[PDB]
Amino acid sequence: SEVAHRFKDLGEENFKALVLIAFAQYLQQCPFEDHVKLVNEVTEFAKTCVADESAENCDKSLHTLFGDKLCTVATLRETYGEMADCCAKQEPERNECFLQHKDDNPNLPRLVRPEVDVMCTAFHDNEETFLKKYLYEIARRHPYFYAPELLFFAKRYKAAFTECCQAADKAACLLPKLDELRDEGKASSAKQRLKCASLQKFGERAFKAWAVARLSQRFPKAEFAEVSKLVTDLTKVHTECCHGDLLECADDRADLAKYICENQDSISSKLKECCEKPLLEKSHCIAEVENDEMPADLPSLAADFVESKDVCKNYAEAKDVFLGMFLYEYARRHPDYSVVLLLRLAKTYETTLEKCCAAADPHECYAKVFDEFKPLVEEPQNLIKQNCELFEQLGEYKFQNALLVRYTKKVPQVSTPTLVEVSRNLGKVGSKCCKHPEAKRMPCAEDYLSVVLNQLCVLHEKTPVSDRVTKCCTESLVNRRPCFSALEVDETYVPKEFNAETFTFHADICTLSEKERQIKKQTALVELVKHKPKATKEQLKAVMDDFAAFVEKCCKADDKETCFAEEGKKLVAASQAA
Repeated sequence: SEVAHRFKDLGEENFKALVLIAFAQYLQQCPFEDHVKLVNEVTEFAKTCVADESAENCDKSLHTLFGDKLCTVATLRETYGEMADCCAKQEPERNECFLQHKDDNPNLPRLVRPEVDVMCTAFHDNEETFLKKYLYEIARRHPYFYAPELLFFAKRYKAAFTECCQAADKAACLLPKLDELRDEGKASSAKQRLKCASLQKFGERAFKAWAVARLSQRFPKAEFAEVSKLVTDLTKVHTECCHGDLLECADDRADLAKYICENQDSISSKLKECCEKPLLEKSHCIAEVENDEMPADLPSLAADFVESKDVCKNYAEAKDVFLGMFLYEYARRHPDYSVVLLLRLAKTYETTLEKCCAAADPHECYAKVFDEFKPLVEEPQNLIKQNCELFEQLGEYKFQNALLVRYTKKVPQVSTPTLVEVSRNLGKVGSKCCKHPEAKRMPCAEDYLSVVLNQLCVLHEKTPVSDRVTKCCTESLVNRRPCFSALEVDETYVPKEFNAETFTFHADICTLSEKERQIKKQTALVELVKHKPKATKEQLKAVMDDFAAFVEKCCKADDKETCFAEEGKKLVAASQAA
């Protein structure tokens, strides 16, 4: 009985919660009330199996058990159209179908929060319903959210209400908290989506190369054999979470945090503090801990990789143990390199041995490898330096606007909502990393730039619209940033004159947050470019500044919705002239 094992291993709470999460990630347009019943049924069942492994269907696989329950409510397509054919197939084809249908941008009501009183009352009335509704809303909206991490966020989301609702000034204790969570929740999600996309589009070898590089940078004192073992379990952990196997994903992540801690001294010295912490805090911690100190006396790489006369022999025997070895050794000595740079170096190195290990004499052509690593190394450093300086000058908001323009000219076919969401996120690179010494910059930035660009890749894949996007996205994971950076203004672009209907800001824009208000402005700016790309100098930066005044002004003219509309009527003409 697999459901019995898992239910035992995890405990009625986390079992029950990850079930809710798996269904919500599968049937996103499905009502909370419907999911609660299905989890209750799946649970009452699990229990019969814990009491008797030989009972009715206790020998069944989780996916089988799970889809029959989902299918009791999916084959009513007047509610969920497409999700009805998956229930016509059977395992393992049905799950494969379900996964294939996860939506990255569901067409769901923007979730808004009630006043603090509203929320704190509800919370006290029934914190379980209150907390179930949270897992659910976050789950259906982020279909690839690392299940285990979601249980952590839920722990913290609970302690905010428990604590802040007692407080004297609740609204003040609480508000900043929901904001940190909401923000770091999105970040976790973006990062997990990149791991799944590695696996699913590019393959397990791809993910492995990244985990090897990554961990090696984090545990430079660990041995290759050690690091390899961790990479093997890490991978398994994500495969499961990325394929819908969340109860098992969690169960194995729990075991890996344990192994890690148990072999603490052979892995890293910064771990001790994590290993004291409760289960969910320990795994999050370990997952995000800083890099250990590098070994005092480590040799020169060149000696075993490009000096030893047995490089080709050693390469050929087992190429994949050797190649990961190089990456390990190279990674651990350079925590100053973005992980995507490191992988670009291995890849070079590899194709370099393909060509040299067959030529007359190997020693003379690969003798130059680190020469070829050079330009690969400067380009990123020179881009971050260039994008960082601009940031200090413009400031976040205008740094994004500059990037909005830059990417909007690049990939003009892309949806505006998308160009806005991705560019705002790209613009947030300046604030996370420029505030680091020239050393820490590359890994913070480049890698971060990779988690965002994948966000674009997935959002555009849904409704493919621009070849170049698909090109840069599909061609190679490791080269996505360079691909997009090397792209230039699309001269193939066919503009859409000017819509009267979409440059009309309304008075209700004065009741929205200053964030949303910036999104309305930026949306229009994207639309400006989608009309006049040809000649867009500083003049654009100017045309935008009017609307800022236009909103600020008309938001306070004590008008009858007049000046807001009517100024727009005259100003839309002005902008057209530009």
